Amino acid sequence: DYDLVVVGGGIVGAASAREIVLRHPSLKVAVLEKECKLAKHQSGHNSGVIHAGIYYKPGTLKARLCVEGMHLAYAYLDEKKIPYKKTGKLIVATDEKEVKLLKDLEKRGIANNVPDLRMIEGSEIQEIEPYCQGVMALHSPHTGIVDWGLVTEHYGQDFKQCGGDIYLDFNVSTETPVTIHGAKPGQTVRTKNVLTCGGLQSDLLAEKTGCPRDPRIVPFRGEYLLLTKEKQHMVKGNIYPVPDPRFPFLGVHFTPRMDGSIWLGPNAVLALKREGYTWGDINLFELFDALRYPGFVKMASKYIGFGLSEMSKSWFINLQIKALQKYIPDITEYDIQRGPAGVRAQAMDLDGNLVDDFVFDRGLAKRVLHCRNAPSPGATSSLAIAKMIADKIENEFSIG
Amino acid sequence: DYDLVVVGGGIVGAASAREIVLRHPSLKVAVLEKECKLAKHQSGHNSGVIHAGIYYKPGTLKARLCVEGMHLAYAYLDEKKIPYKKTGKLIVATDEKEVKLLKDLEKRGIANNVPDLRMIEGIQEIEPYCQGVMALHSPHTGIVDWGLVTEHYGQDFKQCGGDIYLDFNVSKFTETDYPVTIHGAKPGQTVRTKNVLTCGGLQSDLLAEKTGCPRDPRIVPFRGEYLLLTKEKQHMVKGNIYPVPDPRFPFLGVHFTPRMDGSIWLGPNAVLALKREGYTWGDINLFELFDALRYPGFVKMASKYIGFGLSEMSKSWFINLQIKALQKYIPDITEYDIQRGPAGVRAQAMDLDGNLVDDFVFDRGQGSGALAKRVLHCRNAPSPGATSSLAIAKMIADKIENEFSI
Amino acid sequence: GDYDLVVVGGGIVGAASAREIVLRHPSLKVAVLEKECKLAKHQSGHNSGVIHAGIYYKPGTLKARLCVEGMHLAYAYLDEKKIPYKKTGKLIVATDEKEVKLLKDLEKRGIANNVPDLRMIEGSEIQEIEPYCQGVMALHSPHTGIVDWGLVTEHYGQDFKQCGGDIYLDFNVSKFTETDYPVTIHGAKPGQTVRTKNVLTCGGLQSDLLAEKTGCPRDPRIVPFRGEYLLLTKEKQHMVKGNIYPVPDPRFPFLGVHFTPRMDGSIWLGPNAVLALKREGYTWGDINLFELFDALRYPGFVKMASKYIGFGLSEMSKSWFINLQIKALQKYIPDITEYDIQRGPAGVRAQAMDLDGNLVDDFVFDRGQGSGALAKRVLHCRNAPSPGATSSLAIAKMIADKIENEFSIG
Amino acid sequence: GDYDLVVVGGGIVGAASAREIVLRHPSLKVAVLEKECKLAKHQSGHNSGVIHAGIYYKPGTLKARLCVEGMHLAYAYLDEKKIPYKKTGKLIVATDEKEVKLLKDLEKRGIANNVPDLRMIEGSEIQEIEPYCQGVMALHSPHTGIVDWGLVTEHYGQDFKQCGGDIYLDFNVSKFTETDYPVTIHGAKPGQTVRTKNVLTCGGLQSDLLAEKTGCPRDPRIVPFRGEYLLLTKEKQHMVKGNIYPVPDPRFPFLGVHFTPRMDGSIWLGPNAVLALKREGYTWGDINLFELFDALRYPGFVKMASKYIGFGLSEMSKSWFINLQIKALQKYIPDITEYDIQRGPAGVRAQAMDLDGNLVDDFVFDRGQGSGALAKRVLHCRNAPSPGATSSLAIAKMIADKIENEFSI
Ligand SMILES: Cc1cc2nc3c(=O)[nH]c(=O)nc-3n(C[C@H](O)[C@H](O)[C@H](O)COP(=O)(O)OP(=O)(O)OC[C@H]3O[C@@H](n4cnc5c(N)ncnc54)[C@H](O)[C@@H]3O)c2cc1C
Ligand SMILES: Cc1cc2nc3c(=O)[nH]c(=O)nc-3n(C[C@H](O)[C@H](O)[C@H](O)COP(=O)(O)OP(=O)(O)OC[C@H]3O[C@@H](n4cnc5c(N)ncnc54)[C@H](O)[C@@H]3O)c2cc1C
Ligand SMILES: Cc1cc2nc3c(=O)[nH]c(=O)nc-3n(C[C@H](O)[C@H](O)[C@H](O)COP(=O)(O)OP(=O)(O)OC[C@H]3O[C@@H](n4cnc5c(N)ncnc54)[C@H](O)[C@@H]3O)c2cc1C
Ligand SMILES: Cc1cc2nc3c(=O)[nH]c(=O)nc-3n(C[C@H](O)[C@H](O)[C@H](O)COP(=O)(O)OP(=O)(O)OC[C@H]3O[C@@H](n4cnc5c(N)ncnc54)[C@H](O)[C@@H]3O)c2cc1C
Ligand SMILES: CCCCCCCCCCCCO[C@@H]1O[C@H](CO)[C@@H](O[C@H]2O[C@H](CO)[C@@H](O)[C@H](O)[C@H]2O)[C@H](O)[C@H]1O
Ligand SMILES: CCCCCCCCCCCCO[C@@H]1O[C@H](CO)[C@@H](O[C@H]2O[C@H](CO)[C@@H](O)[C@H](O)[C@H]2O)[C@H](O)[C@H]1O
Ligand SMILES: CCCCCCCCCCCCO[C@@H]1O[C@H](CO)[C@@H](O[C@H]2O[C@H](CO)[C@@H](O)[C@H](O)[C@H]2O)[C@H](O)[C@H]1O
Ligand SMILES: CCCCCCCCCCCCO[C@@H]1O[C@H](CO)[C@@H](O[C@H]2O[C@H](CO)[C@@H](O)[C@H](O)[C@H]2O)[C@H](O)[C@H]1O
Ligand SMILES: O=C(O)CCC(=O)C(=O)O
Ligand SMILES: O=C(O)CCC(=O)C(=O)O
Ligand SMILES: O=C(O)CCC(=O)C(=O)O
Ligand SMILES: O=C(O)CCC(=O)C(=O)O
Repeated sequence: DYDLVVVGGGIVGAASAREIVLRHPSLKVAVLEKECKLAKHQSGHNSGVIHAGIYYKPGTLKARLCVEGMHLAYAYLDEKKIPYKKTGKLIVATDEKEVKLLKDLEKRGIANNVPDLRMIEGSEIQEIEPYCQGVMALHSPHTGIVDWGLVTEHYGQDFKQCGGDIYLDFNVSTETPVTIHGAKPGQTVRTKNVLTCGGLQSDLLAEKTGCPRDPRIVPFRGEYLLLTKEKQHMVKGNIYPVPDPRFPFLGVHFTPRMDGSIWLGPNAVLALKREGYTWGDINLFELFDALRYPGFVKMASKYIGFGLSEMSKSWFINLQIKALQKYIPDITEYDIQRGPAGVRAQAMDLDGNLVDDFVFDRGLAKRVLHCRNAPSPGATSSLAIAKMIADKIENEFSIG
Repeated sequence: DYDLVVVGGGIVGAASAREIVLRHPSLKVAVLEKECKLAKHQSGHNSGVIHAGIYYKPGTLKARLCVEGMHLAYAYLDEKKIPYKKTGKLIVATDEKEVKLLKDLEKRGIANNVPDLRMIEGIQEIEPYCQGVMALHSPHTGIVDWGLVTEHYGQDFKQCGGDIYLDFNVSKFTETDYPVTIHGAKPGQTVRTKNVLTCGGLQSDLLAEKTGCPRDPRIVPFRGEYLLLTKEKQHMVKGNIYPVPDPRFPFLGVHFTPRMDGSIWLGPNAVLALKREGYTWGDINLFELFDALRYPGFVKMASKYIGFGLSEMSKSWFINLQIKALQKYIPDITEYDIQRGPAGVRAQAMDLDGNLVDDFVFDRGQGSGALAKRVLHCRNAPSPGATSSLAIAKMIADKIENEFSI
Repeated sequence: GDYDLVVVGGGIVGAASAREIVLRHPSLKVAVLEKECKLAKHQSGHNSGVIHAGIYYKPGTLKARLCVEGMHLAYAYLDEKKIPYKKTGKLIVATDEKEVKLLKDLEKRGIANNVPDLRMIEGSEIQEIEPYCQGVMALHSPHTGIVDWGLVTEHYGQDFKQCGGDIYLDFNVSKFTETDYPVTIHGAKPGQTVRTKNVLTCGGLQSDLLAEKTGCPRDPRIVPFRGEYLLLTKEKQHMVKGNIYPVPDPRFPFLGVHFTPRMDGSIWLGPNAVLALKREGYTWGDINLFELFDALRYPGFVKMASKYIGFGLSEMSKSWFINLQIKALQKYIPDITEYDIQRGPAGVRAQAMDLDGNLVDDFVFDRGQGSGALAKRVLHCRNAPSPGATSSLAIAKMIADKIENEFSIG
Repeated sequence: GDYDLVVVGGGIVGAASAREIVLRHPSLKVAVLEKECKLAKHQSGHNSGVIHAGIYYKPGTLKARLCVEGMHLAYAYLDEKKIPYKKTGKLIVATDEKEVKLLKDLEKRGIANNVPDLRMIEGSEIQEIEPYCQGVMALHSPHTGIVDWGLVTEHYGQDFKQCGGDIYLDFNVSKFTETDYPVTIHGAKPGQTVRTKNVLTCGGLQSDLLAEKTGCPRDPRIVPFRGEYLLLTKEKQHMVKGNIYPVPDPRFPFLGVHFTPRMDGSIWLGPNAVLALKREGYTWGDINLFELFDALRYPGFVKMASKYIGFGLSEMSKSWFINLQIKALQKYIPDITEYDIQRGPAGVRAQAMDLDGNLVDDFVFDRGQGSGALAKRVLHCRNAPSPGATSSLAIAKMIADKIENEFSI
């Protein structure tokens, strides 16, 4: 029926499908998404921050797309007149031990070409955020916030305007040259090749492939806390902490929203379910397969204490606010409301390392391909990652 | 925006909305559904059998709606030309004890006048691969895609001017000629209307508490797992083969029915689900788990029928036990001929005394406010809601006309 | 250097085994190690205390011969040592026609095993023996009785000590090491040491765990089956005069929840067959996670659960809600209710299971592989045929015969 | 009728209290009821075996005065009875500058508590006492010794029996009833009974459960904390000559995992502070649903967990994966790897907790609320100040003073 299929209606699957039709406006392309609308998971439950690229090492690949995709974003945001707001980000350090890591963030940032990286300290901290403390802080006024779920549906609007079709409520679940079946009998779409970009199910899409199970996706939920509208003037822009460089998580941070709300998060607690957006939502066969994975216990043998304290502050938010008072001490417990959350698609190898790079796997064979992982931030680098994915398309599939 | 809104895109929520607009084309009616499509839960995960009424006591409203629903169904299926197959229904009895419970069903079935029962003894001509000692021949029974006819209910509802709101998860009722306002999960998605009706099925109790209705009764999920008979032995079952069920429970037991595509599926069973929408065994929700266990009526029913609940659970853990039970009817089926298939969840209502509620349950908030008196909740409907959909719709329409003055 | 033979186990099996071996060989220096404070602290001290006559067992096997011979040896032992006992009758009652056909099989097995002296009593003559019990047909056995089997174990140790034997209490055997006496036994306490030539273990609930400390395989495995009891209050103690047993399923060694009087006049209801979540799990709450991750990971557990999990869940369900247990007992005594019962103490069965899932009921002797010192000289009795209390003296003669053959004792 | 006063509890506190009450009153028929088979089979028999000098305790308090006097009273008792002991000397190391400020606060407290020959040393002088141990600064208490408190507990019992006292072993107290001897104590066995006039219970892990039998409130409830130890191999035992303690968090009574030699020459690593899912839960898998459901339904449990859940989870994490435990130990002696240790025995702490969630470290005497014979003649010592073993002789004299005023003896 078609010539190319992109399984997954996320910001990665939409930007990759939008990029490949502007390349060649000749192929009949389709997008398969199991939910009603696009950006219903990771790209719909993110912090909304347009990252600049500070934590990443110079000369890396992750820092290449992050600085590029951020520039490609602001270009696409003005092209489509997408509402955005350049708020700026202050990476505040409390102890001197965080300052030593904060200077490593500045040294790694000057080489990634981040616009207007300034290291402030002292009374110059409150001139940008008047309610935040700290000893030293790193300023990046080029960072902004935007509705990434709104940019994702704008990617599909462009994709649909170029002869593309977005098959929604299509939950994939066969050579006829390939035919993709679904949950409803009779729901089948035939095409030449297929590219799968599932979020927390990219590992399960490998089984249809014939790919090896690894790297398995480990769900890490990121809970957000809503600050009451009474005292939201206390947060003007992004207020990030200095995280542990051993983990890709950046820590619970103060970030404004487009509607004026101030969400505090996200955290990094292990989810008992792939799509486990709530604590009580537990799937037995989805964690027994996650805990029997050889790479989990390896990482658990070294980082269990860091995961337990994330869940301890999640069970008792009085401990969470106590840590947040290091930055804004004028925040009480009666000002906090438990809001929604998102779950990360954390890839992991059998050695216990959270996968950092691109992961493309193929078994059906050769005709399929699974972007099982992409460098983060996937939302900021979306258009940049969409190019690198599109350049892996014409090679294996022989396109154009 | 509208004058009446039916919360729930199930088969009884779409049939009630279809009936209320055909009776009153002067009314702007809307339908709010949280899923993407209509009939996504109970109406889309059922055995598909067009029941005729046998297990139901004569003179009961439950027995009257099923005999009225089956004639309205075949008439509606012929009106829209929806594919259906009228298969036989043999209620086979094995032991002599099942016979004493069975000849009650015949006299109970003929009393409600179902055309046309025939007591058989000595079954290889309606079902050659089946066994037993005595059964009932119900040729008027049939299979159907209840999920497909539910979309036809919504198609008729949209043809007459009604709007179907999909991906609309009712989260909050508020006060605003349209006093009540319904809120969705997405910010900004709101609908103002005059009066509200909720047919949330599995969330009928949860939706009722948002208006002011008590926790009584509560919806207790009972999963109905199905086993798919392999393609090499689909010829062993021609029509529906039902067992002789225990009258103390509304469940009809694991039975043999073909689907519209010719596939023979074995089920469903009756097992407590640890989640309202727990279609799989691993998927459990703690707050919904403890909501069912902390209910006063749960421990009361468990104090008298836990052996039967653990009976179905043990047969679900080890399917070889389920095979030994199904071999009483067709002994030519082994563990190598079945596979794990899909399932459905029953929206079983339970009172504070542990009794599974069966009759109609309409409830509204206490007082004379806006959210009260204007929002009526249908917390339960007599089974089978799929077959009796058109008959229940006429019953619900009369309740809406009486409660909301139309 | 200490003893010639050491018996690890203070129960009725190990005590009778040590008593029998010293009576046959007065020159032997034999010792007994018990991990608890006193003899008969577990199975032998938490039982129904009924002296079985040997009805349920098939004719021709050894268990049928051991129970009847052990019962005769018991009454002569109780009369010799002046031990109190009441020869209360046993009445196996059937309530429906299905249990009648199976009770007829119990009559043929009882008359072939020569149990004195059964009679098939009709439903009209049931109250002539039990004026409150109902039923359609029953099987009477007037020569069974009740006795404090825990007290009989103390008498076995008293005879063992009066022949020169030593009983080491509070001695928890933990490891065997090589040393005239090349076997050294170590306790849990530092310095607890006993040198011996040959060891015989009757660990009961830990028979499999003791065997693995020598070189024996994990099979057979000891699966704990707790037997809970109920206390019928005094206000209705007169409704039961003797023993009222139900007609059990022949597929299981469990005899079912029965009415049994005690030596103090009490009436106990039980025991049931509840899977204990602990080797010594006498209560419903005490769980040992490691004893679960090994009892379920055993290849034979799921094989038995695949066929009889509904039977075990039935016993657990009637324990969670005793109103279901009351209705079952009302088939026999229909005028007791939930206000007349109290939860009492329980016992845990040392149920031996093979790799195929079948509950073993024969003699299982095991020793380490090879020709080492820990092997050959340490023989483990993994299982003894039930009832261990009634067949105690009979099993003791056969264990002593096995010890003489295995250890070359003059 | 039988005795004048009985002492429920075979531990070192119950034995020393019964020993003290009969030395001051030789005409008092006193008995001791112990549910186990031997004396000191729980806390008094599964401890670190250290004779504390009195460092971490606040000066001027009762807890600081009992340990200092009890240490001198014990050393005099051991020399009198010729009980073997070794003075190894404690050494508290600070690894970073954050712990050195806490270490100096321990110095000031130790000086005020009159700890003999306490000196503060640092990097150059620590290898002079412990060559294999690293660190920034150290607090050297050379008079801290080790002893077998289980052997000392039995020496208390033989002294209690020399003066006419009776020790009832395998006596599981299960029920108190009314009858010159008005109160009757019931055992777990039938007919196992004893009568007396007054009762003093030192149940340790069952301090509260014994008090509930005579009408006392549920508070304070005993919360079980397991103290796990690790056995260092005999090869590397020469690398630890004396006691090596870390700088503990002053917010908790726990002293942390420490290096400690024993009488037989073994070097044990511990104890830790993991929450036991069973009151007598000496192993990881030993749980009890009844003893746990009531442990969670206690109002103070959620409060204490609401503020210190991470400290307890970190201890459990270092016990689940011992590679994290040896890493924390390599901050002191880095030559010890995972191949040098193996899981050993453990002990359970009878930690008392109030309704607000604070770990009570003071005396808690309780009696029945009514005015009957049970509610006025059974005094329950629901908690004793830490440490119980070192302060054994000092606590016994004040417990004897309490029962002398409570019962007018
Ligand atoms: C908590 C959180 C906060 C974040 N904050 C930021 C931030 O501030 N800035 C930033 O730049 N990035 C941020 N990110 C990163 C960014 O949001 C994600 O990395 C990005 O959305 C990844 O795109 P994706 O399409 O792979 O994920 P997804 O959005 O999950 O896309 C996958 C899609 O595949 C579909 N799918 C899955 N399985 C199937 C199937 N079987 N059949 C059909 N469809 C299927 C799903 O419905 C889904 O829509 C954040 C991520 C998280 C988790
Ligand atoms: C296993 C099984 C087999 C069956 N087999 C048969 C058979 O053979 N024959 C027969 O006649 N009957 C059968 N039935 C009965 C029949 O399927 C049901 O009784 C009937 O579908 C119930 O109608 P309903 O509209 O409540 O269903 P549902 O589809 O469950 O209606 C509930 C609807 O409300 C929606 N909703 C819930 N909460 C909200 C909210 N907050 N906002 C918006 N929408 C919401 C849900 O998404 C759902 O679409 C079977 C039932 C089961 C469980
Ligand atoms: C609930 C129940 C009811 C019963 N009712 C009856 C009845 O009515 N009539 C009848 O005839 N029979 C009855 N029996 C059977 C009888 O009670 C037992 O079969 C018999 O007691 C088994 O003897 P034993 O010594 O092997 O058991 P146990 O007494 O359990 O023997 C094990 C002993 O070894 C010790 N031990 C274990 N490991 C070690 C170690 N490492 N070191 C040292 N010591 C150790 C234990 O402390 C214990 O003392 C009943 C059994 C049960 C469980
Ligand atoms: C791991 C650990 C390490 C320690 N290390 C040290 C150290 O280095 N130095 C130091 O000075 N202190 C130390 N201590 C403290 C000291 O060991 C204890 O505080 C001390 O044993 C308390 O005395 P006790 O009698 O209450 O103890 P316990 O021995 O626990 O006293 C309770 C006694 O009462 C009995 N009992 C309970 N209920 C009943 C009943 N119903 N009927 C009859 N008897 C009953 C018990 O069997 C037990 O014998 C340590 C404690 C622990 C847990
Ligand atoms: C395998 C079983 C589960 C183990 C899982 C391992 C996951 C590891 C998660 C790493 C933690 C998440 O990321 C972690 O976030 C915390 C909390 O914001 C940051 O913490 C930092 O910022 C917070 C503010 O939020 C300050 O209060 C805090 O003092 C400071 O340390 C850490 O610097 C960062 O490392
Ligand atoms: C844990 C708490 C559980 C709460 C308990 C409430 C749930 C109780 C469920 C009982 C109802 C299940 O429904 C029950 O299905 C079984 C199995 O199909 C039927 O059983 C019948 O058919 C089966 C085959 O299908 C035959 O093997 C069987 O001999 C016959 O009785 C029963 O007649 C019916 O009563
Ligand atoms: C590891 C797998 C799970 C455990 C495996 C199964 C172990 C348990 C086997 C069944 C338990 C023992 O089974 C025992 O005998 C039968 C059932 O067989 C019952 O026997 C009797 O029960 C009651 C009387 O008390 C009567 O109403 C009943 O008709 C009759 O059968 C006993 O009450 C029961 O105690
Ligand atoms: C009821 C649920 C709530 C959980 C209950 C809370 C329990 C609190 C337990 C406190 C922790 C135990 O006590 C704690 O031991 C650790 C580890 O030895 C000590 O830690 C110290 O010593 C260790 C090694 O011994 C060093 O590696 C470490 O850097 C240093 O801080 C802490 O200083 C002490 O505070
Ligand atoms: O898990 C993370 O910290 C990465 C998500 C992110 O980019 C953010 O929230 O700012
Ligand atoms: O057994 C039930 O619960 C009713 C479902 C039904 O109607 C059927 O499967 O035929
Ligand atoms: O029923 C059992 O499991 C055997 C126990 C026994 O011998 C009895 O209670 O009589
Ligand atoms: O719990 C503790 O750490 C205190 C017990 C003690 O004195 C020790 O182990 O040194």
